[PDB]
Amino acid sequence: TSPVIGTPWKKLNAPVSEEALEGVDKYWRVANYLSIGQIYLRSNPLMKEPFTREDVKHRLVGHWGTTPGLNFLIGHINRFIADHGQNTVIIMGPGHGGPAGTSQSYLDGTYTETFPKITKDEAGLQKFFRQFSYPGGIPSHFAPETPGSIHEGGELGYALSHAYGAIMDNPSLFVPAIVGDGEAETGPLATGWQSNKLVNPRTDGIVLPILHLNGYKIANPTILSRISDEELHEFFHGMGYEPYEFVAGFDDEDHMSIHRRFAELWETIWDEICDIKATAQTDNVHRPFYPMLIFRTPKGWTCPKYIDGKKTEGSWRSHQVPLASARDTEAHFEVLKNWLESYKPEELFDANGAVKDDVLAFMPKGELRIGANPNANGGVIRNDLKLPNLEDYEVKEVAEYGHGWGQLEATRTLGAYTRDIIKNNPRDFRIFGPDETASNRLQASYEVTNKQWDAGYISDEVDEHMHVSGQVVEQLSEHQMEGFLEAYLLTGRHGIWSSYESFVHVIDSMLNQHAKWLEATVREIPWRKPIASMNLLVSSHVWRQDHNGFSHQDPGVTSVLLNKCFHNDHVIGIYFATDANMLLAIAEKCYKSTNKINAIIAGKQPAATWLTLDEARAELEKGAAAWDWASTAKNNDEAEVVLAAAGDVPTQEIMAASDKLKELGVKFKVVNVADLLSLQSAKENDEALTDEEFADIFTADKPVLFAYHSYAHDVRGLIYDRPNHDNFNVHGYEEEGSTTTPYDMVRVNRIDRYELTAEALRMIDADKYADKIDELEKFRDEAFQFAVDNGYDHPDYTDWVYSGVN
Amino acid sequence: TSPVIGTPWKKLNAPVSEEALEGVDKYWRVANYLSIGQIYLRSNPLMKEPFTREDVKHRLVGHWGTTPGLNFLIGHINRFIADHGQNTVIIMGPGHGGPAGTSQSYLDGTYTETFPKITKDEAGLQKFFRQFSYPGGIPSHFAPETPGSIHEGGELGYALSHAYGAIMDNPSLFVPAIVGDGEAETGPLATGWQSNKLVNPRTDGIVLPILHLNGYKIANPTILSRISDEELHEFFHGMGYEPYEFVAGFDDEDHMSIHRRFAELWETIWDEICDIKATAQTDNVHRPFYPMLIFRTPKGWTCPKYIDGKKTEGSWRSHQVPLASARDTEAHFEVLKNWLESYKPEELFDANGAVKDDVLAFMPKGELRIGANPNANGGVIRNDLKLPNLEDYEVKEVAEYGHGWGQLEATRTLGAYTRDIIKNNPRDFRIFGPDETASNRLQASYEVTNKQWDAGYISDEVDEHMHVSGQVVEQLSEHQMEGFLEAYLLTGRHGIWSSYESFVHVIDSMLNQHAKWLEATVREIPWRKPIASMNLLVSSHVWRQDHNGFSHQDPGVTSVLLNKCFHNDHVIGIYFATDANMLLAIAEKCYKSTNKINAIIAGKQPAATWLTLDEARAELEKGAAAWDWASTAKNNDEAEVVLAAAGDVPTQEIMAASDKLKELGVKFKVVNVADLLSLQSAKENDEALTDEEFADIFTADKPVLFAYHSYAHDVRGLIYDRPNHDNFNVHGYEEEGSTTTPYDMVRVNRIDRYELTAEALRMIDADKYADKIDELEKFRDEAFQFAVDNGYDHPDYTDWVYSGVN
Ligand SMILES: Cc1ncc(C[n+]2csc(CCOP(=O)(O)OP(=O)(O)O)c2C)c(N)n1
Ligand SMILES: Cc1ncc(C[n+]2csc(CCOP(=O)(O)OP(=O)(O)O)c2C)c(N)n1
Ligand SMILES: [Mg+2]
Ligand SMILES: [Mg+2]
Repeated sequence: TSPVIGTPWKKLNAPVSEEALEGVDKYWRVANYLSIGQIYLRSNPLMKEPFTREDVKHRLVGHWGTTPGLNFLIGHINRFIADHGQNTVIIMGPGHGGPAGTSQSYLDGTYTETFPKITKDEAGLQKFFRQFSYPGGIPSHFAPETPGSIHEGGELGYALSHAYGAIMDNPSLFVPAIVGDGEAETGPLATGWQSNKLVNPRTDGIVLPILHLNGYKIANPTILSRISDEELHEFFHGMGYEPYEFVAGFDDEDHMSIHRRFAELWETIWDEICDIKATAQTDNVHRPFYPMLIFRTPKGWTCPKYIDGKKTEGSWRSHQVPLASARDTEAHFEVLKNWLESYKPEELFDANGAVKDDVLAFMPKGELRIGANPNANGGVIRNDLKLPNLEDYEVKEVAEYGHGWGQLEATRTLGAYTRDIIKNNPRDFRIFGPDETASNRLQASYEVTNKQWDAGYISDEVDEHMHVSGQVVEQLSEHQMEGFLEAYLLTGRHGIWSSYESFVHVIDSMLNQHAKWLEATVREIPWRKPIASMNLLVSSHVWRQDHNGFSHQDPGVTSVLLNKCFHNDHVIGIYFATDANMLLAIAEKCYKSTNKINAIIAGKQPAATWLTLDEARAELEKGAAAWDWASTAKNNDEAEVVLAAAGDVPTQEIMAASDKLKELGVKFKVVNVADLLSLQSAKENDEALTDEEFADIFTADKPVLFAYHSYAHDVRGLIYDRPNHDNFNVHGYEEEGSTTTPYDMVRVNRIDRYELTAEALRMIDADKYADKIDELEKFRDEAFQFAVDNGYDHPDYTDWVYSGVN
Repeated sequence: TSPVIGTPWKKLNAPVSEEALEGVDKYWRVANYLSIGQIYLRSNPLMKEPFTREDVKHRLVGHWGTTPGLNFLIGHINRFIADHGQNTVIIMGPGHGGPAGTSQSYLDGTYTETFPKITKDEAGLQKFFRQFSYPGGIPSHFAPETPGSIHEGGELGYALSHAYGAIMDNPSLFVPAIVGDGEAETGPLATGWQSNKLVNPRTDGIVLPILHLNGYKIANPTILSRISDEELHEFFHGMGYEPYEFVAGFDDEDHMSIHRRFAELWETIWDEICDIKATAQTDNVHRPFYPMLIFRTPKGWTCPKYIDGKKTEGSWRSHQVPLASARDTEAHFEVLKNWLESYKPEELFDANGAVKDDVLAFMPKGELRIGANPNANGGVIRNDLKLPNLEDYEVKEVAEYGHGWGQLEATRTLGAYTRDIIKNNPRDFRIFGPDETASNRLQASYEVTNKQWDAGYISDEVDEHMHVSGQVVEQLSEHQMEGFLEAYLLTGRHGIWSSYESFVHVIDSMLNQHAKWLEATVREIPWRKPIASMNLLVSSHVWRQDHNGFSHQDPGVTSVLLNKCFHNDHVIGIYFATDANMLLAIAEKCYKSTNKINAIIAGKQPAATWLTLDEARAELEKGAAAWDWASTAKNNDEAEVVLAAAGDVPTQEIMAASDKLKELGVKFKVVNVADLLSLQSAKENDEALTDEEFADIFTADKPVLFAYHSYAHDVRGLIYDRPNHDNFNVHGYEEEGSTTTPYDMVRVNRIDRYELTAEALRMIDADKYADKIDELEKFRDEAFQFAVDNGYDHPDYTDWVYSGVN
């Protein structure tokens, strides 16, 4: 449960004191000085004479175009938090403005507790300057290593979705989301603007989107800054926002006047926020107009105006680093020296190098600090879910009528399980889906909650199961759901989100970024506590896209996911749900897990059920297991072939092929691989099953016929080192598909039961079984011709049921 | 060069005749009848008695929620084209409305020329009805098999970028881009709205975005339809559009009145289009307000109102298929029969089943038809580029001073080459880049063209190289560039686009879709002529992300790309530019190629040059080649190890390791793999090099040490079948990185020269070379400590130059 901190939504009811604004100005100066020292300095932080080119870093790496504006905003936000005691977490959308965040963490004090070696004196200042973007130091971007960070910012376009996710079910949290004007050009952010139609002011917090309209991208102006101001205000007001505009730094106005003006504007916007919050207590049915700030400043606002006769301040030339070589020429070093002295550090630092007390006297303290805020470190907030007992949802007909019984839809069991999880954990668990929950048969959750929808309502005939507050969020944008869920987990909550398989690639970048957030966390960041796992239910897979066809059949998500399994981080888990019971075991494991990305591939089509819950759990605790009941060989030596499968449709095809093989006297073994990553090399992955266990499951001499869900490429690239890998004959998706009957789909990919039977015969004796192979190959064509002639699959294919059903 | 067709931008200067609107109404009726027959009917197309449940398809597959609105729009657009003779290509954003497009193709006649077996009579009508979404038929979506299609519509959010790309450098082309309201929620489309700031009305065509605001997604209402109309108009006017609104079908108004009203509204919008075009001839500096149409209609507009007491028309329940089982119950069959008879097909079809002449008397003819428009079939327009002679750009210092000379930046040579290509081919070649052309060192193109930018201008100090018309387009959105380039190629033009490596994943979906467009084209669509290849210059790769760090280091693009190499389609090419000359050869091959996706991975960092242009061409014509000069073994038998590399940084590390090995007397071979797909299995890929050639390059017994750019997983999954695959020891990216010196980057991934030397020693004799291995492993740590202490890489690492430089 998200905690309430301080006194949320209080109006100041007084003008901002002059001492507070003096503190803000001194903070801005000292923060800019630290941001410059990090990029350029390495030694002699206080410029004690002699200050020479020796003290400049050899390789100048970093960004400065956005840093001073971020320092300005952060200083004013710090004054605001100190005055009001608001629960605040800052989303820094331009993550390349890393020095701003690191400077804030150093100034508020949190960086010293987090890293004790960086003291608050001259030596600590020297280390702090040196370590930025340094070999063995800290990253340039606003990184997980930085206290008070929940958004990396490497990628662009996910600041707004992250802010809105952070405020969901968090009524007392205020999130100022700083957005780069160039970042606003990205596709994800343009639809993230429209995310105020899915949050309720009473049940959720408040997001204040601060558009950092500095004018330029890297070597390019931004579209937003160059269109007319009337167009900008009209555009923002068309998306349910009330635009306020602040303009500074474009003339010779004194800095203290700028601080006064921003104080007044900020207090006005805060008054509208408090009015919205107070209104939401009584009326929360009709959507308000959330204010948003348009912050127009020159890029690299405080840097020297001209360098080599080139306009630097207020241009794109200041994005990465002005003074690209301040160590190679004397004129550049003099420019840098004057730039550093312009902030007058002699009055900002005491004799010992500590920032003077009166500079930070206005700073917030305790839990209120951005660095120490719990919503930044979502691990400490996180509490484990209350999970319903699993046997309540087990499919018991398997244990009575035998394996392979029925035509159940696999995902409905997960739907019921998640419904009861929501029932036990309201306001703490949430389901996302890009318009596809009902298609993924997860609608069982609607019995205990509603779809959160804050746009207009028209009629009851079409608005079933929607409400202003709910635990289900839908919007046709995978970026929205991914960002929402990542932010939701990063703040300490839990959730799951489901999608079509081919469309998960839309968020291939996003997943990667989260993986990078986890890999960085597990390796070198002990103080960042574990967060809940990100659960992605991939459904409506390639093998059953009847209505859509070729455009919707892309199983390549696994190929992307495997790229992130290195160095025993275990941040990735890929699970294949053979049936409903296997799905239950997988989901239970995933919901108990932490610091992982769990992709559960389950089909929504009517499929048989093979395992009991105990059997499924036993298979899952190893990752792959031999089905003793399905096999005909009592020992490894007897088997003439091993049929291994991963995925529901491949499992069905393998079992159907096994039935035909059993009529021919073939001794074969049957293996099901629930978890893909268990097949990884033992010495590479300690959690992966050992080579001895692998050899026990797959005998060395016996050929192995593997039927796989995704492309065979990723499996073959995974088992290269394993014993008997050369005998594996993997059959996977082969980029063949259309709108056609289910038998045709598996036929054109050579994964059907008849082709699998012919393959298993060929690994034994093509010469002995030549006639049978000819008959099977003829029958494939005859069955396809039957589907063409009569419009549906063959009675042989459709009516087939396993011989073990009682 | 894009041709001029008909009489572009003519005002009608007369009211629409009543006979034309009668024709439009009859067209709408017959098109809806055909769309229903495709989804439901299997036989007896004209409902000749007896009409029973036998004639209904067993498996009802398709979409109807968007079909009638598309039929309405297409009928009115057809009347418009017939009246004005405009050059028009329709982008159908809701691609799931396939029956609309197929019905249009059948009605205008083009489908009969394209597929002669589908005659225009009762038997042809029966075949046309049966083949939709059928085994051995045609896909459900608006597919490449459908004449007059350039956008699949499978994925959502790329209609606007495709339209804007289609109109670039096409002054006479008018593109009505139909956009689904649910599709407008997607991230790519929200930023595609802002694409009118990058097109010039004089030099480009006109896009008319038709927002198909039918209200609902699948089982969910849309955000756009539920916000207030004032908000909608304000939002669209804030993005430089003039919104016109049409509302129909929500009451009992007669259909003919709806047709009259839409005729008047369409003519008004066309008058504003013609005014904009006429103005652009004299003044094209200031941006106009392009009109856009908001088309509010009930979803599944003409279907029965209620089915099972559930609101079907005007709801989300009609998205895929109303009457989900019209074959299983008599009441459902009666509902379907009445639905079919409501269109009165008895007067729309003659005795022989041909659509009556007076129904299509208003139709356009010849090249003007949407099916027969050349801009739909971009292959016939396409003409080969005028390529400058290659030796003009060869780096000649290699042939004089020896291999490995210099510190040139690889991509600058490509910059000069593309500059001269633009010079020879203006208005036909175009460069795209998500704000990264100057970072990718492609700015040499600015000497002959400008960045196209139609937003406001402020000053010359910051607006260098921008102009209202240019051959370079920049906007911080990879979706924009990918869609622009795909549409540009699909209409017959050529282009290239460059990007950071980690961010190509942002368009992982888009690439896949284009691959699907190509694979479908090469296999079964002969009448679709080849289009220009899509060239993606991947630069600023993982090994040299000094400023950004861990967030920007993701080489997984190759893993996605390999998933699309099946069945000898050869739609994918991955090339690794070792140096400038190799890059020139690669680019020449790519620019001459057709129907491919070519990913050229070249580094922007200062790197040595190894090959002459003839040598690079010789290596490229095989894909992998043995460097005879670098090797020490004259024959395959002598070598104790083979050092193979793919990529510039891996090549540098391999050569540096070879220099250290040569001092120890080791006989080794050196191999460079320019093209990855040449390593694919010979029997799988006919273009891939044979197993005999592979064995010649890599001897069977000798161990092979492979240094790879991307993850080792994809390489190992590619060479499973090849001889001596078990001896390969691939070293690739291992998810280790930060902001640090270049030596550290390759050190933490165990791909540096010292680790490679130790590895190559270990494949020979760990026991003999134990002391040398210990010394190398100590030296790695000492060199990293030097970088930590002094801030830059070791003099041993930095100052090293190949021993073959004269
Ligand atoms: C999708 C994407 N494309 C490109 C980049 C490379 N990049 C890093 S920072 C940056 C510029 C950011 O522009 P803007 O939003 O204007 O930021 P600011 O001016 O505040 O630095 C770019 C393009 C990226 N991070 N993400
Ligand atoms: C990114 C993405 N997510 C999901 C889908 C699945 N899908 C196919 S059609 C469709 C509904 C389209 O909605 P809308 O734009 O309102 O279309 P219309 O009402 O005209 O059918 C969806 C969600 C998709 N094609 N692309
Ligand atoms: Mg900016
Ligand atoms: Mg719609």
